[PDB]
Amino acid sequence: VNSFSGYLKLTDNVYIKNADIVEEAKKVKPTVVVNAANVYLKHGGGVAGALNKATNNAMQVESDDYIATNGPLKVGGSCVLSGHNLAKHCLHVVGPNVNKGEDIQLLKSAYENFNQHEVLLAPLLSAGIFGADPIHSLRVCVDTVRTNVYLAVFDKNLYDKLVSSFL
Ligand SMILES: C[C@H]1CC[C@@](O)(CNc2ncnc3[nH]ccc23)CC1
Ligand SMILES: [Cl-]
Repeated sequence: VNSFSGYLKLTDNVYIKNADIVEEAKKVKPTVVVNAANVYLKHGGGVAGALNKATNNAMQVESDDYIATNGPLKVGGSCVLSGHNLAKHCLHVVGPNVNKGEDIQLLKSAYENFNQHEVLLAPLLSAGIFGADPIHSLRVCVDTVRTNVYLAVFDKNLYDKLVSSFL
């Protein structure tokens, strides 16, 4: 039993809710919140820009130190950093950004990072400003993640279409 509330159950291990991931994070304070990161951990917009704003830019400060030490992530890769005031940890995961021409096949590799964590709050990877079809992203999520994932979809209109079209 966990403290995630109001989710629709999609499969044995995947749950979905129309919600702002920022507001969800502050309520549950989960062990792991997933960020829709880029390889540079530049959290300017989308989910990343919103999460970073909620940390008063502390996420960006920590991220810049991480990159200065380690260099960029791989597309499809991830790193674990602090969750600041939102969660214990933030798993920064890089899905492909279609608006950069990046290979959508790497979306499965991106979701594989979730399997290293028993429970996660997460957005749909490569959705929103990353330009991929959120319906496809949901399919890859369900077919790749085996741990317990609670998916927050900000767009109420998008949430309804994802539910109604789910196979
Ligand atoms: C274009 C849509 C793509 C899918 C989204 O779910 C991604 N953005 C977010 N998702 C969840 N909490 C959030 N809080 C702030 C942003 C945000 C909603 C927008
Ligand atoms: Cl977005």
